[PDB]
Amino acid sequence: KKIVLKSSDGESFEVEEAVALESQTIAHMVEDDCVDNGVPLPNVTSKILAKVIEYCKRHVEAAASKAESDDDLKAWDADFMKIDQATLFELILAANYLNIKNLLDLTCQTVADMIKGKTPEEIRTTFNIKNDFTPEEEEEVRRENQWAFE
Amino acid sequence: IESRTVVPLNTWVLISNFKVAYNILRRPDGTFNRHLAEYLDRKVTANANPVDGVFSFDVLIDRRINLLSRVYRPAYADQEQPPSILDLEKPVDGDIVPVILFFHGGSFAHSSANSAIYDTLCRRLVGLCKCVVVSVNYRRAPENPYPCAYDDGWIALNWVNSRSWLKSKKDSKVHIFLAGDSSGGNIAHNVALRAGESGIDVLGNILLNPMFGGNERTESEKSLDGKYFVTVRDRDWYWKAFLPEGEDREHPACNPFSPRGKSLEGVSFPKSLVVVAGLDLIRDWQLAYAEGLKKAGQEVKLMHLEKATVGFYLLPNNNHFHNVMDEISAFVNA
Amino acid sequence: NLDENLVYEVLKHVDAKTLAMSSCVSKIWHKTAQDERLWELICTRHWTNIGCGQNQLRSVVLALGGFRRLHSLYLWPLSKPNPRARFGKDELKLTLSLLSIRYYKKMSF
Amino acid sequence: MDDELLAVLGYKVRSSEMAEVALKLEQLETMMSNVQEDGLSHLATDTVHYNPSELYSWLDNMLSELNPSTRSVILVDSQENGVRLVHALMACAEAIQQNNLTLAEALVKQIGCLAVSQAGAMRKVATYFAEALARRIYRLTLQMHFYETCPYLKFAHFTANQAILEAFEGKKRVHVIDFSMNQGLQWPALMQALALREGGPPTFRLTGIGPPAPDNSDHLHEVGCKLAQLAEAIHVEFEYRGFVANSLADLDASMLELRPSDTEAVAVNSVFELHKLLGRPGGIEKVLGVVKQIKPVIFTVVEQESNHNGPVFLDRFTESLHYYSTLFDSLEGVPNSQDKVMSEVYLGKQICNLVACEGPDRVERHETLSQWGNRFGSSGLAPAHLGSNAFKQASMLLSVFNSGQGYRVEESNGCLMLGWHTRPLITTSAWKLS
Ligand SMILES: C=C1C[C@]23C[C@@]1(O)CC[C@H]2[C@@]12C=C[C@H](O)[C@@](C)(C(=O)O1)[C@H]2[C@@H]3C(=O)O
Repeated sequence: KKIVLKSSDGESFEVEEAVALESQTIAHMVEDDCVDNGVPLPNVTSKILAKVIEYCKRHVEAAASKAESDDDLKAWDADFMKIDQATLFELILAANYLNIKNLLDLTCQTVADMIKGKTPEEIRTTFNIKNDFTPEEEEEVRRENQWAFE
Repeated sequence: IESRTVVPLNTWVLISNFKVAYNILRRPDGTFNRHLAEYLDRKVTANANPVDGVFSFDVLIDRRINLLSRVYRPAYADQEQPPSILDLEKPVDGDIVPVILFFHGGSFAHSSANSAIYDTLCRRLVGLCKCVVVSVNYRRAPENPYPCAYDDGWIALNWVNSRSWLKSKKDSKVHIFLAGDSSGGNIAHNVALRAGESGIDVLGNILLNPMFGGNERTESEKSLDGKYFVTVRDRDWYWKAFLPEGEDREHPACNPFSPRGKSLEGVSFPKSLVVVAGLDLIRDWQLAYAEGLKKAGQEVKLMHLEKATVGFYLLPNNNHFHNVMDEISAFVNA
Repeated sequence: NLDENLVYEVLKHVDAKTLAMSSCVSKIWHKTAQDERLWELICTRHWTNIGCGQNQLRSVVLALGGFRRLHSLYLWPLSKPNPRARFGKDELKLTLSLLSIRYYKKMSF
Repeated sequence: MDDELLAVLGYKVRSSEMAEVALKLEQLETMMSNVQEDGLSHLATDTVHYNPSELYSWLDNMLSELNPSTRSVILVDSQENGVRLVHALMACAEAIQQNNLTLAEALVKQIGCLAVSQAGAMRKVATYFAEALARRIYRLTLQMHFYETCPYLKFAHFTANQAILEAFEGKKRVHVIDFSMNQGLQWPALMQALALREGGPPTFRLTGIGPPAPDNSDHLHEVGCKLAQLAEAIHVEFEYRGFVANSLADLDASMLELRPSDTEAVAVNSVFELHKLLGRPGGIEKVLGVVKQIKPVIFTVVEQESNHNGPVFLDRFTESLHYYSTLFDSLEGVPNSQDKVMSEVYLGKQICNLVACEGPDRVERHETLSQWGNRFGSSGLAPAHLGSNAFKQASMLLSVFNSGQGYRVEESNGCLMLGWHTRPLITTSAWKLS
């Protein structure tokens, strides 16, 4: 079976039914019907939906073949994480809005890995964020964590 | 079955129990079970009161690295009462008094200076050789690898040489002999090498079943593997847990006669007594070590015991014990 | 412009020392850092074959103080020499004994 | 009898069981070679061993599980004019034992004059000793700080909980009798351990006995209330009872309201308090007899390994001097603080009382393992072999402060000793009804 997904912009993507059932939310809406006419998405960009669909596609295909391998999968995942910052951000929001656990773990692991071995003056530089602590609060939190600075 | 025919029953049971204990304390990853080892270990305490002509006491020679030294000496003839704390370090009486600085065995991993198996050996050494004996408690890999043992030996040697109550009438100098067994043989050899080009003069060395090795499997490892309470798996684990990660057995601390090691010819080295048990797994290396000395131009008397194994100097119920003791007594009191 | 839930999802998979360092970057991250689930997971990382429930133990530890004070008071110095070492049952017994004794020390009559 | 060679070596093997031991060793070896690394990991961390000197029993246990005097002296390096001080102290003791007062007074003065330039621990030991001899010539919070500055009480308390816990597994009602409540800093850990157990946290009853309040207050009530509140905060049944008494000779078996032995288990605890009874003629014996009448499952004793109950005063002086000098030497590395000063003052007071109070007033009369064991063996008490677990716990304890250095636990004959390297200082053990 083929499912038509409609992005917010208006691009249409043809997907394998199986691939669609990888999303438990889409599967749940499909059992509840009212989805045979089309499954629209309110907040989802066509480019990010396309990237997630390629990910689920490849994964599903690999899984089916094996049932009928892990190194190739790992290589593909490492090759699909060669993007910048803001694209990973749009991908995490999309993964949350659609609930695809495996992609969420991969993206959270990549963000965790980049912020590995970083200090308070480094993470701030990477994300350009505002430290909003008062001097007293900052010294108190630093003192609570002083064991980590040795 | 073969092991029950070459040694008595008590030595067999002792060595077998040690072998089992250190089997169950080994770990493939490389870590060592320290707490259970210290539990299963049997230690003793110093006793200032004379016991068959031998008292003893602990000396905290170094405090930064908890380097302790247990000193033994003969009981005092002119003192009927037990020596007091003040009298413990009184200068010795006699023209020449030897001082044996002893290092115990245990493949840099087992036992300690206050262990009973070595306390008894030091007491017997004092009794038969009639001289002072200082037992050094060096640090033990794998928690503290190379080169902390040679440093501890060197510091203890400096402390022994720097004393005043341990001296000689004829030359106002200390007559120091370095001795060791198993791993202590290697430590004694390295500290003697260091002293050779430092100023301290050493009289001699007493290497007992020294622990040397290399990469190329000799011809006594294959056949003897797992026959006399000694295997090769352990021979690799102990060398791996001692040398620095990312190093082979051709390191100089493992094989002095290596292409990277400095030649012994042209440098000062003292006389030495190499005792080699024929039935030990490491019989081709110890003998090779003696030959390296022989071609290096240094004096060495080889004592090949054709029917001895490891641990032949822990119980007095054999014939090799008396022999070795007599040779050391004639080599120290010469 | 990150939210709260996603910060927790990201930080679920970070190591102890890095999470402690990250606790001092900003307010939202500081607030996310004390959620006892993260420290519970970091403390029960190597606890194989404990012998009691993970809920009962959780109740007791929350009664006595928490997990941030159990891994940054006794577990840390005890693991300072050898980092790569799994914590058995003895580590749990010792650390909880010290934590309960400290709670008694701070207790008021 | 026992093999001479093995005995001096450090092992207890009968001469009629050598062959048996050998055979067991061979079987154990083959079995260990048959199994893989898992077998060894199992014996490394899971199993426990009791009394390794007994090769027979130890080997048997392993097989079944796999297939289901002496005076120690430590000369320190910090000594440049220490002989003059020790000599003077000995001279003072000798003059006190020879009846001469003027000599002793002059000697004391000289000691102070030579002790004013000494540094390190020698200054404190010599000053406190000189004060003690001055008191002798004239008649012819501290604990909390000490517990927070020394491992002695912490190690004793933890080893005691481990022993009682190992003697309370698989029971229901547990009663505990404590001969020294003090602050009740040992019971928290025991309560949690009895809570996070397998089978359910059983009912916990506690009866503590303490010395008469000197300020007419209520300390046992505060400890009981704190313990009950923490109990509830931990979810375990708990009954408290406090008692006030002078010594331990007045304690009776009826004045304790005991339940039938057939429906409960009783455990007796003592941490540095038994050596206070030796001064009354018949005391220790009476208390031992009442304890026997109580029929408990374990009796935990923690003591100081030193002979100070000797008749001759000179011997006492010498022994105490060296023991306290090594004790003071063991606290010179920690930085200047308040707990350290408080502990030093406490030690000083202890030393002064010892070298100034005689007769029954003197309560600091210690003994060694051998003596204590002989006293216990005359009444019908057998030893209780601690295991590797307690050893490991103590090890970790010492490793938490100052990167585990100086103090070292040594197991000997089924008892543990925490000592400064090779000098035993604290000896903990457990006994039971023979
Ligand atoms: C694993 C080892 C190491 C042994 C040989 C053994 O195969 C068995 C136990 C060790 C040992 C125990 C005490 C003695 O120091 C030694 C020389 C011995 O005879 O046996 C010790 C000897 C050694 O340290 O080389």
